[PDB]
Amino acid sequence: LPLDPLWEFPRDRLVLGKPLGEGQVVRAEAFGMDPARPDQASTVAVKMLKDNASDKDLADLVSEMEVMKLIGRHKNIINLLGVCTQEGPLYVIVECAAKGNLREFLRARRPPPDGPRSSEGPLSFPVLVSCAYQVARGMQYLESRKCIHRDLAARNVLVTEDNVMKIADFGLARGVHHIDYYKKTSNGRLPVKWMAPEALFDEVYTHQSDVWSFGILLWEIFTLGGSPYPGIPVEELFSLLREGHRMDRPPHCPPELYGLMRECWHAAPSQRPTFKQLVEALDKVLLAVS
Ligand SMILES: *C(=O)c1nc(NC(=O)Nc2cc(O[C@H](C)c3c(Cl)cncc3Cl)c(C#N)cn2)c(OCCN2CCOCC2)cc1CN1CCN(C)CC1=O
Repeated sequence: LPLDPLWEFPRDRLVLGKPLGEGQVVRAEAFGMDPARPDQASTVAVKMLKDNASDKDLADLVSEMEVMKLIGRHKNIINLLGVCTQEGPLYVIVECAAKGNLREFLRARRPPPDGPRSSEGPLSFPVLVSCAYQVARGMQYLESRKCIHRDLAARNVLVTEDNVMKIADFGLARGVHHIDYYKKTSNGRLPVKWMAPEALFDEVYTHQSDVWSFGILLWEIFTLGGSPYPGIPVEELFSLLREGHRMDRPPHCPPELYGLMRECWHAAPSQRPTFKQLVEALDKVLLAVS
């Protein structure tokens, strides 16, 4: 690979730490990511190939690198910090999100008797709305750069130490012509439950397909990390989607938010809100509840 001086970062300024998940992602310390503070430490996440990697895996990581170079920076996405391409393995260095993904963030903070605050869990309605608003802003940014995520879900939204939402894994080759719809992950996720019907049935992806997935994500937020289509296996999901099935309104979810969910799941993609409209609708709610 050729040297791109805009992005190249010396690999000896990285100290790799414990893995985060699986290419594979490992936490690391970086020294001098800001060239004005060359000895300053920061914590970053490093994407790299697995040991068993094929040349297709390498081309996929290179392609994700190139996408991330072109996407530019935004507060509500995981941003590219640097790359290591010379004289060693390929590393793509990105922001680290210290609280992990939004699904695990919410599930760990579900509401609960000593003291005056015993009924009070960590999550409040305005902060849930803010999480949704920040994801919509991130997606509005990605859309403006012509990026379709294709698997927007709470597990692909990461949370920083300051509760900033950052969309992750938006630049990936997703193998859309060879999806195993019955695939269950090691944590029990069925990713087909986030796919818009035009994507699932017709292999068509647009920004409006991401809007459908955003509606599923909204339902995940207001169930505090619930799994969508409760109890419905994939075979039944296909039949229910052909019949126009939609999820019920979650408990303790105001009708403004369930209304937004149902708009995101309108059958016609043109009848779903845009991300610009979702940003505006969620900002109105967020401002009203301060
Ligand atoms: C660095 O800020 C950091 N990060 C995490 N967690 C984390 O997930 N960071 C992360 C992951 C990531 O992509 C991976 C593949 C991923 C994962 Cl692991 C899970 N779901 C989706 C995805 Cl897409 C990217 C990218 N791109 C960026 N950042 C972290 O953790 C700690 C353990 N924990 C926390 C959340 O609940 C469950 C697990 C820790 C850190 C840095 N810190 C902070 C605290 N100190 C004490 C230790 C530490 O290493």
